[PDB]
This record gives sequence, structure tokens and C-alpha cells, in this order.
Amino acid sequence: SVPTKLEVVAATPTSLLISWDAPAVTVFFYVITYGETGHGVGAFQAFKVPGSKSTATISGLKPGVDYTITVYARGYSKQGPYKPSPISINYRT
Amino acid sequence: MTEYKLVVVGACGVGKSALTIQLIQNHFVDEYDPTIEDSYRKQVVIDGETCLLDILDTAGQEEYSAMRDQYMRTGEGFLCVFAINNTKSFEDIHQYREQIKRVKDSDDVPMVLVGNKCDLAARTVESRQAQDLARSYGIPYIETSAKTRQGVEDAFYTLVREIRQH
Ligand SMILES: Nc1nc2c(ncn2[C@@H]2O[C@H](COP(=O)(O)OP(=O)(O)OP(O)(O)=S)[C@@H](O)[C@H]2O)c(=O)[nH]1
Ligand SMILES: [Mg+2]
Repeated sequence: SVPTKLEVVAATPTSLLISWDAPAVTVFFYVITYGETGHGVGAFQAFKVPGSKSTATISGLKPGVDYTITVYARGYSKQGPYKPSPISINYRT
Repeated sequence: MTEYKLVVVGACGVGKSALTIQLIQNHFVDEYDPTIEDSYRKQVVIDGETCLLDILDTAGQEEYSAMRDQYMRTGEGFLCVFAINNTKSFEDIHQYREQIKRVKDSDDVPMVLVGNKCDLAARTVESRQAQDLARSYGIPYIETSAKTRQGVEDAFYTLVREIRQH
């Protein structure tokens, strides 16, 4: 929902450069997750990037595998914790 | 009644929150909700001695040292958590330990090395490696799954035991 227009802008067989559009409000950080399409609970890897970024590099992917990539945004507002729904795409097969 | 300040640190997505909620609420959280900061308090009996667990469940891969230094200064014990399907999270442990040592100004801080998600089939960090790492640091290693509850009570209670035996 809240970061929009998640897309892959560069690829290698082992790595992806992804990009998204920041929301209007200030963000503390984004968490990026990646695992195989249809993975069970917990079968993913995750890292964090500052809220000033709107791209990230994912490494150590298996060549020719289909992945689900998800970007979460988190921060604080006067309404309390900012916890919007993440946005996801699938890439490679 | 004695209070123990425990801090759970480690990379993003390893199961720090799932572990803590499993201990506190006896339930597995299968939804991924990246943490900002969460604090929990629970009265328990460990080895027949009644005590209060004051648990800080931190955000993975904290970007700002001014944040990190606060909870590393107040914590009496640290669960250093990685995930057995995440090699990076394993290598990251070294930095977390270094940071803690630096803020404490000591080599002997009560700590437990925790390898979570042991219920997973496809594993990329072997027990051997983690046993070795733990050995070299001079701390316990506990394999856990927050999904099945394997080793969860063991991890936290062992950390409490380490603070008691400091
Ligand atoms: N299969 C399996 N999945 C697990 C296990 N522990 C946690 N998970 C899942 O992994 C995901 C991450 O769990 P979580 O506890 O939120 O990570 P975290 O370390 O707290 O993450 P953060 O707050 O630093 S970004 C969740 O979907 C959770 O259900 C486990 O032992 N086994
Ligand atoms: Mg968490």
C-alpha cells in the first residue's frame, strides 16, 4: 500500500536492484524481504535500508528461481506507530 | 522482587519478536510486522527463584548508534539471535557482540547465541559453525524455533542463569 511502484530496475543471475516511490510522510526505515514464491512462514531473508533511500540491492539469489520481494515502511506519527501495508512483486522464474 | 533487563538483538526477520511473544504470550506470530521498539514485563519462576523479566525486543539492524547505545547500556543480558536460513544474520552476530562489548567496556557480558527457525528444512548455517562461534566467545548456543517452541524457554532462562552466575 504505502511505498508504491515497486519495480526491478537492474538484474544479474544472483542479484537485483529494486526501486520504489516514497510516501508523503517521513519514514524511519524500510525493510526489504525476499523468498521463493509461495514460501512457508519464515522462509525468507530480510535487511533494512534508511528511509532516505528508495532503492536497494538484493544479493545471493539462486539463478532462474522465482522470488517474492516485499517492502515494508515504518516510522512514527502523532497518530502513533506508522505501520502501513507492504507492497510486493514477483521476479524471475 | 529481582528484575532482569534482557535485550534481544539480531538482524531483520530472524524471529526476535516471535521468540519473545512465544515466551510472554505462549503463541506463535506468523505475520511479519517489522519492529520499531517493544517492551515486555513478565513475572516467572526460574529454578525455583521468582523474578521479573524486563524484555526489550529491538529493531533488527539498528542504523543509529545513539539508539543502540541506550539499550546496550541498560541491558543486563543479551540474546544474540540469527536465523539458520540466513548466513548474513550469522556473520552479523560478530558486530552486535563488538558493539555490546564497546558500550559495556568488558569481554564478559551475559549473552546467549540463538539460532532460530530450526523447524526449516533448507538450512544454510550449520550447527557446527554456530557451536564453534559460541565456543570462541565463551557463551551458550541454543537452537530454537518460535514456531514449535523448541528451545524458547531454554534460551531466555539460560540468559537469566548467566546473569546470576556472572
Ligand atoms: N518457520 C519459522 N518462521 C519463524 C520463526 N520465527 C519467526 N518466524 C517468522 O519469521 C518472520 C519474522 O519474525 P519476527 O519475529 O518479526 O522477526 P524480527 O527479528 O522480530 O524482525 P525485526 O522486528 O527485527 S524487522 C515472521 O513471519 C515470523 O512468523 C521460526 O522459528 N520458524
Ligand atoms: Mg520484531
